[PDB]
Amino acid sequence: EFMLTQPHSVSESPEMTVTISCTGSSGSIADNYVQWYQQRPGSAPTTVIYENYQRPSGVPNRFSGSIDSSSNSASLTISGLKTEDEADYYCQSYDNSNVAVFGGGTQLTVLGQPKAAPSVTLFPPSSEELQANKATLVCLISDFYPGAVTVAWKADSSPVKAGVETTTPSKQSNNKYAASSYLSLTPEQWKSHRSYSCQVTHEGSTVEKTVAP
Amino acid sequence: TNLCPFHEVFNATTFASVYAWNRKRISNCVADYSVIYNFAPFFAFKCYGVSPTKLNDLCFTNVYADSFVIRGNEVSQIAPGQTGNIADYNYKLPDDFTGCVIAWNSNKLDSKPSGNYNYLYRLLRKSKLKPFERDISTEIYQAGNKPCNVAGPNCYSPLQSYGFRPTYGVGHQPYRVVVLSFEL
Amino acid sequence: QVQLQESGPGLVRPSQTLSLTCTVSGGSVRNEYYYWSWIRQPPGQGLEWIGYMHNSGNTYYNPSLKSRVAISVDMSKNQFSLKLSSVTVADTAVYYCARVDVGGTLVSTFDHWGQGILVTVSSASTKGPSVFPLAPSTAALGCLVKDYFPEPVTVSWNSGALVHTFPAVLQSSGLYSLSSVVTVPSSSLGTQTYICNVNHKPSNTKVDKRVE
Repeated sequence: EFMLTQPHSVSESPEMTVTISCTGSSGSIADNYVQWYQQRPGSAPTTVIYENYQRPSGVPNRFSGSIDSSSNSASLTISGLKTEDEADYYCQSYDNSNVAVFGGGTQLTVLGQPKAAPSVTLFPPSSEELQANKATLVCLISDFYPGAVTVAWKADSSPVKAGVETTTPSKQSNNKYAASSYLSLTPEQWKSHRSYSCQVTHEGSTVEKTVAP
Repeated sequence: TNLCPFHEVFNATTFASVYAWNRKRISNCVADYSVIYNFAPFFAFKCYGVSPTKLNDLCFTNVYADSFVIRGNEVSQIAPGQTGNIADYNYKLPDDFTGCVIAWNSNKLDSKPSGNYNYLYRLLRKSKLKPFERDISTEIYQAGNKPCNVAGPNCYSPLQSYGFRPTYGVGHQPYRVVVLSFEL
Repeated sequence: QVQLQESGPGLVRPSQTLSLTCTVSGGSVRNEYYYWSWIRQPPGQGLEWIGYMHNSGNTYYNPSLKSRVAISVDMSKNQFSLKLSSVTVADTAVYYCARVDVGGTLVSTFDHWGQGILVTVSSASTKGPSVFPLAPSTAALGCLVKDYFPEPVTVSWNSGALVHTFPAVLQSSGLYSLSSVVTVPSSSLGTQTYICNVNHKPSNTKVDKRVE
């Protein structure tokens, strides 16, 4: 059992410096090699750092890695960012049982316009649909620039995570980002509970919108 | 018939180190080379004495079966006429050796998550051994200017534990090597 | 340089097996110091290691995907394949094949990757969308497209006067979903020409809807 936990999202303006990290929850991080892979949306991963310090051929000098065994974590320091650096950076290492352990993934987004708070619109199950023994509560998130949000659902009192399908954030025509979260509900559960919500955890904020039968 | 106990060597599940290789004298048994095919995928099955195809058709008076685990790069030194740290201080074969050497990868069997330290090899020694002779002396090796007789300044033990872990490179992964020595 | 390419059926069914092949062009499966690995990635999630195998036969698998994966090598055509049995609807992902370096005294980076192949483990035929509208709560008008298997299903407005549409979402029911929404400047603007028309491309099963 060896894990690697990266930050869910990192963002800095151009010409700044980002430091994507990953902490080994178990095992150790100095006992094996730590590599870093860049995966742009729609392509295969690519090595940017191997042997914990070295860059493969063709990789620019803007990238640099490091390892701190006192805190049991790794890092990927990138300076002088540009528009072609925004991609998913993975922290990959190994367990002593010979198991390739990849990180959860850090979506780096180089800022190009000011930040925006996610506007939300809750939609009722459309009772016409409730007559067909289906509710399908849908939340539509939009108007947020950092294309990395974490939707949080809430029942009458409990948080709803079981039976949820969340889309990958896409881009609208206003150059911002949007996303959705479809909760598989039925009129039975819609009638048993009396309150719902869809809060959009974002960069230092959370916008919650409610809806009632 | 009464085939030879080759299963006791290739499938022992407890291998001896290279400085204490388990010498087994094969005699009074028919050399059934069929089990050698199944006990390994033949990584470094290379003969120097006779051809493998005519192994079952020959006749021998005395046959030896050795076994030891070494790193990947040290297998090429088990051929007759090599020089290194295993072919000099742990194992030796004559220039006119007539036999075969069987080596295969056992990274999944001799590598522990916390390190398999049960495999040690003699790194440094004064002189080199003789073919088919052992050296189980645990006396510390002298390398300093004055006779030390603890491991003081420039005085170290001749053995050294193998770096065997499942994540090690295949060059440093455990390779179980077997030698079928024949005498005419 | 060395390059890899995945190949196989882009659509599987539950209780079946997923078989993909990775032909090594520019290298050699016979080459040691290298592990041949398969990597998985669900849509919208992170990379997941399935396992690798040495050309000598040392197979190392993911402790979670054990007893369900099987990677083998073929020295004849320089190819190694993946066999993932007992597939469920949750195994829909983009599958990658890569090789790792095992020469530098330790197992090391995945130096060469493939290109990615998408498989959709579903248990449905060419069904049709069960559209249900969405009442506005500035308000938004949504027409939820739900329970459709085929991928290319578009949502038009006014047959040319299109607003934003959301990509598909595969769920446990084995059917995709979709939502296309707009924004109305006023509340009394619900009975206007905001007409939502969808279809089913494999059968041209056009479906109209207007949120009155």
